[PDB]
Amino acid sequence: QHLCGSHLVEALYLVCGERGFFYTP
Amino acid sequence: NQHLCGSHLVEALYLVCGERGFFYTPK
Amino acid sequence: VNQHLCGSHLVEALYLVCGERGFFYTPKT
Amino acid sequence: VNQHLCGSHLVEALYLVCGERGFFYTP
Amino acid sequence: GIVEQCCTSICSRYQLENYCN
Amino acid sequence: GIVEQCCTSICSRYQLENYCN
Amino acid sequence: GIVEQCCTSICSRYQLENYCN
Amino acid sequence: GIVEQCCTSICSRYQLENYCN
Amino acid sequence: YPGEVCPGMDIRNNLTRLHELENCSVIEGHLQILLMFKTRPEDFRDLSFPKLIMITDYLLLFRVYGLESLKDLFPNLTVIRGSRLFFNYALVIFEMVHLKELGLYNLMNITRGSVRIEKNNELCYLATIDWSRILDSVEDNYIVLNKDDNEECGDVCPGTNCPATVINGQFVERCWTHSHCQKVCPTICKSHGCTAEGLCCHKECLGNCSEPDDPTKCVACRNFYLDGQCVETCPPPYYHFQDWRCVNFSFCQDLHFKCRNSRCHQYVIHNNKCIPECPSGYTMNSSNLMCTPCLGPCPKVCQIGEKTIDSVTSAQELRGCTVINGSLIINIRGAAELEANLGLIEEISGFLKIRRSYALVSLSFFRKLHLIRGETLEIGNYSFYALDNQNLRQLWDWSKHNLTITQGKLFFHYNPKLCLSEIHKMEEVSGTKGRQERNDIALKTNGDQASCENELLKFSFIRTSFDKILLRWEPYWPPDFRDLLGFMLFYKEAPYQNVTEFDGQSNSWTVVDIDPPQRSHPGWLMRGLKPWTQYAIFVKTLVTFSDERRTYGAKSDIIYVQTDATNPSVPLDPISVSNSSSQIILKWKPPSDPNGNITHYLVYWERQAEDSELFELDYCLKGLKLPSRQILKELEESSFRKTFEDYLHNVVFVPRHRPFEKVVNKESLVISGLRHFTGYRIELQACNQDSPDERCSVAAYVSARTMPEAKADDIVGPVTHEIFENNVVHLMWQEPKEPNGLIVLYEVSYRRYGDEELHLCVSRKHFALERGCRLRGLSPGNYSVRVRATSLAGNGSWTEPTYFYV
Amino acid sequence: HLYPGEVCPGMDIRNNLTRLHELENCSVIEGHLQILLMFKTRPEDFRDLSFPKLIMITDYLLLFRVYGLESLKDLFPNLTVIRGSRLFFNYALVIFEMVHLKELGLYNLMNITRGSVRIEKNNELCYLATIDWSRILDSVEDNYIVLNKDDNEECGDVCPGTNCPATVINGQFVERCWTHSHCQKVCPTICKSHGCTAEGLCCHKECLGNCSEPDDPTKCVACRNFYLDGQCVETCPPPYYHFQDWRCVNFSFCQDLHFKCRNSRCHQYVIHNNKCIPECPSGYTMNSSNLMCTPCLGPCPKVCQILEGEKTIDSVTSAQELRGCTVINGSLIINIRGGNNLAAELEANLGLIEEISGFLKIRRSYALVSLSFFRKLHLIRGETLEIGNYSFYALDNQNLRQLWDWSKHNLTITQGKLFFHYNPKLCLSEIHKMEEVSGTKGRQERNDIALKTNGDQASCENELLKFSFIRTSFDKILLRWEPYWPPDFRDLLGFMLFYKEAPYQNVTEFSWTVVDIDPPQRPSHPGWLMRGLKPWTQYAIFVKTLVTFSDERRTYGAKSDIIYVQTDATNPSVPLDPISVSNSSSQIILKWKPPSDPNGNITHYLVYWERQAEDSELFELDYCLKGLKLPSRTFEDYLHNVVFVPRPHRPFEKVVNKESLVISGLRHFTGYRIELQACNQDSPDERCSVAAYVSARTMPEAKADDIVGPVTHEIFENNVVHLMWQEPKEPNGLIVLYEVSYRRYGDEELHLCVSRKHFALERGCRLRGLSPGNYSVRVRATSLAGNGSWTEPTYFYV
Repeated sequence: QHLCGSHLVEALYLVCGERGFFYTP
Repeated sequence: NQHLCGSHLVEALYLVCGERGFFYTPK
Repeated sequence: VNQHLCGSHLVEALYLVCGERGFFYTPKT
Repeated sequence: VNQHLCGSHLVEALYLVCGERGFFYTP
Repeated sequence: GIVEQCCTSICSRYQLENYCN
Repeated sequence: GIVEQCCTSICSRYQLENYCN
Repeated sequence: GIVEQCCTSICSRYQLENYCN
Repeated sequence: GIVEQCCTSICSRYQLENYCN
Repeated sequence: YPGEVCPGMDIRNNLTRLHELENCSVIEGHLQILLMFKTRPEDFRDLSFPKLIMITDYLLLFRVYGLESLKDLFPNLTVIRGSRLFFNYALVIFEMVHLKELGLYNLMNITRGSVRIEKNNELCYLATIDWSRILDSVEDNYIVLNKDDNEECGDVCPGTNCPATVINGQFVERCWTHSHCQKVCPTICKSHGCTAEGLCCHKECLGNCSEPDDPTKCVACRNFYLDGQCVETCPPPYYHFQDWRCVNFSFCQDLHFKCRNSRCHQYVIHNNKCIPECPSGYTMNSSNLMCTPCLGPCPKVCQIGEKTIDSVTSAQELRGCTVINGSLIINIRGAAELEANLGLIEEISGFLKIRRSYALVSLSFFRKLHLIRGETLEIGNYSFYALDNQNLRQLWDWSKHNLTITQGKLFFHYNPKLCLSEIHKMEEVSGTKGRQERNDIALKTNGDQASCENELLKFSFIRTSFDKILLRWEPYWPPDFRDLLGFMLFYKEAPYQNVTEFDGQSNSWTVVDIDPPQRSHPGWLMRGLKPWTQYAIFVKTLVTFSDERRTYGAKSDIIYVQTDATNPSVPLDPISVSNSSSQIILKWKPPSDPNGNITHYLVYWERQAEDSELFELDYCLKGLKLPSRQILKELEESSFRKTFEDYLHNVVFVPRHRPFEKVVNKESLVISGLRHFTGYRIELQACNQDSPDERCSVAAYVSARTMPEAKADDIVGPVTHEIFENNVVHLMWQEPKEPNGLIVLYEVSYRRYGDEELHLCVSRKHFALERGCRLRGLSPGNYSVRVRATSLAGNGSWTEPTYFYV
Repeated sequence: HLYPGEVCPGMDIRNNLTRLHELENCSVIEGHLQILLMFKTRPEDFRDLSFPKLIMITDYLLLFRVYGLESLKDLFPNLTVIRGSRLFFNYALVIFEMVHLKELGLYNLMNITRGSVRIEKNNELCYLATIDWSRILDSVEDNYIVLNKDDNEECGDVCPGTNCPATVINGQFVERCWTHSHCQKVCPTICKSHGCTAEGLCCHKECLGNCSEPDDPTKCVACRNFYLDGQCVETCPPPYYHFQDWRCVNFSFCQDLHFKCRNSRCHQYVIHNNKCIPECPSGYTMNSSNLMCTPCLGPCPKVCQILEGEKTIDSVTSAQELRGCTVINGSLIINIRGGNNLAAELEANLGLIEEISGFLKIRRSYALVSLSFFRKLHLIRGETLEIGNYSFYALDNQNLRQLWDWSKHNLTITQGKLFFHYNPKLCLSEIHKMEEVSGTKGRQERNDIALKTNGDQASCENELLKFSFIRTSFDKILLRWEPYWPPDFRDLLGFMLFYKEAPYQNVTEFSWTVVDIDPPQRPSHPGWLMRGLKPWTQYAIFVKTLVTFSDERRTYGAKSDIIYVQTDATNPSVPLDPISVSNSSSQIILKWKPPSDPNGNITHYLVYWERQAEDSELFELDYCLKGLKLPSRTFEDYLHNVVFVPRPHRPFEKVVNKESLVISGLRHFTGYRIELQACNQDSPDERCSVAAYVSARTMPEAKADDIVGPVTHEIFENNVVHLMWQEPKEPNGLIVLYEVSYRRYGDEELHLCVSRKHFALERGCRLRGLSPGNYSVRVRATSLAGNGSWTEPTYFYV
């Protein structure tokens, strides 16, 4: 419940950032 | 990004590190 | 503790227990 | 008559066959 | 014995007096 | 997708690293 | 390790204190 | 120090990684 | 249009993929720039795509750090056709930091959709944008949480030049950047576009044009594009494609073939359009892609050619499919949802396999299966494969169900509860008597727990009552009569005539255990039935199998029995309303339990006598207000008893009347010829039998009163009075003999000249004994008499004023 | 006491009573008594026939189809104890298919040393439930008394209570009676089997059942251990050897018995260990001169041959003939079609055997938990293999768990092939261990050892899984366990998760809602989430592995230990049973029950009360016009889903620990609005349920409606009187009207109304048309409660 909204994308960027975000190729 | 201060700091450390571990010393 | 502590819950509880003194968390045993 | 005799039916059939002379037993 | 003769197979009236005096 | 995993339900760092390359 | 005590199993404050600096 | 660097000043992911095992 | 067609794409995580747009002119899709973090403003100042002109679907911008202005990214974007809208939005800019101005000065028209701009804390230059001059629906825009409504950041309109119009009530200049104006065409150039002097272009130009009134110079086409020319419709032999251009048959066929052998939008031609799919009632042909009307329903072919089934979701894509152009290997490790998604399949192009499916008692859900080619054969050249099916009992009702396999052997192994008789029926139904080989079907593993010996049990006597039914069938005895533990009686209501045991493991199949007969036919009597209901009943025997699981049990064919009828239930909700002074409308509801075919309804109505106490109560006093109206344990027990008996036998022996109406085919009635304001008691019954001693329910009571006459409480008749010598008046009046029910009393208001209107009450007893009223001691002068008849309906009409001089 | 009578060897009686005379002098029977097949007999043939001498039976008593017999009390009135050395199908006393029999009548029968009692198929038999077998049989679990009259009807029982002791059977005391005339004698619990006299004095230590003079071996009716010259003794004194486990005989008797067999057709007795044993065990051979058998200096076992090499074991009496055997020249098939355990007796009878020339077969043995009773089984030669060239056979054993204990046991099978089928609790690990230890690995073909049937209801995963992440929430529990991979990854087919609610810690192994988890795609911890879980409830969860046949390999899957995790608390449910009654004008009693779903340990209750505002229309309505009956009282989520894809202050108080509330300081006969809530958390951001509403009004007082103050009058010239009385500004709620009852002296009395607006606007009431005279006016105020006291009569003159 704490992670949804802008906090979601911020946290998801924290756990990543160099690997990037997967997308269907 | 805006600075997180408090338990959010250790939450961000855990998110960034994960299983690698970290040394959190507010000395 | 009343319930199981894992991941972010574990690190947050360890933070609250250790306080200002600080701690180190290395899950990889 | 011929039939599968077993259970109390077998006892009744065997008593119809014999009982005026008695059942056999090893002395 | 006897039951294995009469309930499994079929006993004729000849096979029954073998149990008789 | 991600919203039902993390906001509606409980999600941990495992899901977040799952959502990355 | 800490996980084998508090994650897989249960813990209390006394043995949780052992991980502070 | 962690506390002043990430409380009085904004912190980047690089700063957090330098204090990671 | 110098440039490619550029099917829609997205760019993430860096600007390295941004270079893929270098040789591009038009986007035949959606363009997404999102999730960009490791970027700096130095990475965007030297990057531009002037060749880009128009976008078909939409443009999404979301979380691109370092971007400050789009005026350099897209200096020539002009049209957002919006064929497919991202959440009914054609342009979304969400959560951009460092972005300060739009900069899309060439954006002119948006065919459909809306614009959402939100959470841009540093974005300015929004007050100088006239969305009504670009969009066609400005009431759906959602432009909030920006810097304009939170602060007062500078908005430099290059007046000195930029046109100024009114948005709500004030004239504000319209401009895009600090150096560009929002061009407004003359009102005559509604959609053609205007040149430097502001002259209308061709009828097909949209947005901008190099030369006015020339279809060969339009920057964007309003309707369709072809060979550098904008046309209103595609001439033959060109079909409209993607609602914006024209193309011949060769390219559309090439796209279809490319989709045939790939992962897609298999393209078809219909009404001169390469729509993604044929609409309802149509089907493509092999020779031509025409969407000819196969029929309302169509061969619904679904492409896959191997796929496993394990849950409802894995079977969701199979819903509505009729032909599977592949193979099915269903492995449900778990019923109604299976019959919902599947069961419409008629033909499978390959092989069908059932493996270790725990929760499938039978394959009845495959209702419409009729044929299988089996062109692709499972390993071992098997078309139908069954293995380790635990609870599977019956494949299909082969009495009616037709199934044919074009080729392929049969595999049946390790099915504990599948009677071998069904496997035998497989080859006689599918015509595969000699298509198999040895060891193809397991003889010792199939049907290890099935007493499908079914010694035909025939019913001998059936007696039916309105609630109880008694059955009697021919007794059965296995060769060893001790083995018959007892019968099991099954029954369940069967409105249809096609019911066999088909349920999961679950079933209703109300079962009652019957002890074996004491050695008279066994029989059994039933309780708690529903009258006039069809029932399905069959009997099976419970026996103890021998060492080699030789059950040799007995079964009874499913019989259908229909219990007789009885007196029906009470009709529901009888409403009686007075729609007129002499008319009553009666309406009711059908009975809960018809208990047979209802023939008619019985209705009674009786006049209600009014309260006699009202005829004797005085209302002239105070109180004038007028109310207006398990098994293995038992098997082992039996075997233990039998074993002890056998041991003993071995050891011991040594071988040396009221007005009524019959409502038929109706639920309402109308009653006429009833006095006004007359109470009535209504009796209503339902009957399912008319000639032979009608079966009817109990009486249903509802009370009704007719409407009172509006001219029944009015007093009619000349009022005659008598004067005494001492000025005493005797008043008599003729009451309305037919009043609204009854008249409680009369009100008299007399006023002498020069005085006020008095009042006086005459009670029923007073009116009877005095024949009206008797006033004594009258003051000299001229009086007046007015009498009003107050009935249960209310006050009536006053009498004529009786003037007399005293 | 002595035994006046002969040894009287056990006999059989058939078809007529001509042979009953042979028991005329029999006081003890050294064998079995079988009276059966009595067809042409009438009840008048048994009244005059009795055998009071008979006391103790060694083996058993068989009664089968004896027509015309109604009671055994006239037959064996002094039958006390049945030793049961040799049973009849593990039963020491059987009454099978007895017609016309009504009651047993063995009132003097006390103990049955070994065996059980089976009474079956007697439709006329009563007085069965009225016997306490516990004091008769040391173990009653193997009794079988069904298909009788007592359990099929309700024939009456006459108990000689007035005497006969009553014993509780399951939860109630019932009388123990043999017949209507005699009832089950009960001895004090102190002397369990030594017996008691009539007065309760305990008999001798060697006495059994009954005795005459207590504490005397010479006065024991039945010897507990041994008998010699009318003296029950602990052991046979020298040189008297033991005989048949009940008496002692000298060397002359054993010698004579041995010699009578040589010159006859047998049981040629020998002597060993101070006993006259028929045949002494393996390793001993008996000499030519003396009858003592000496240990040979070689391996000479006692071989027990088999009739046509096929012996079936189904009962104790079928296995006791194998007692003392070591080598069997035949094949044993073990078939205990039971439902009760017999390993205790089978261990004693069997288990001394080593070799088996034939094969071993287990068929339909329902109660065999394990084959451990073969204590000394080493070799199975299998010379005469079972059909199909099988040496070991196991088929349809509903409870076979372990074949042996391979850690400490040894085995060797020379020939033949194994066979296992339909063993629902014998998993494949034990079968493979046996096939490895025996040495028959390369002997069986396909389908010799069934894989689906063997141990399908068992669980011997023998490999451990660990939960790497446990997380709880309001209604959801998230789990992840470490990946598992057998040698071939294609063998694994998924994980089955079993979870079931369990408030208490103690939970067994192996209800149990099952969830299927697909195998992970090949870090990648499989994991699962549960939804629809009621809060604040402990749950027991474990995970199981699903694998393939593993016939060529030896993969047995894995399982995890049971984990107990409880979901967290939340908002509780609506508090239940709200009632609001007033016991006093100032006190309101409130009773409420805790909510249906506490959803956490309830801490304290929250309640708020406040005064309602009365209806405005109550003040501007006419209260004497007839009808005066006064009532008595998303775009963000869409974008995130599309973009990201996964790779493959009212008065109140805190009521604590109390359900009953009384509220003071309240206005009398005035309603109040009460809303009640339950809270399971108080200090850390107090969490409470939704408000439960209730309203109540206090009962009225007795003096609020009464008008206070004297009556004031004013009169004009036209004799029009305005009357005044101060209203009770603090009434029972409010006053709706006033009644003016004025009378003329010597005349009738009239009444008039004073409504609220009439009194307020007209500064009171004004009476018009009042003649001169002495009037009397009493005023009553009608409030929402009722009628107040009338004012004093208003005496005035106009």
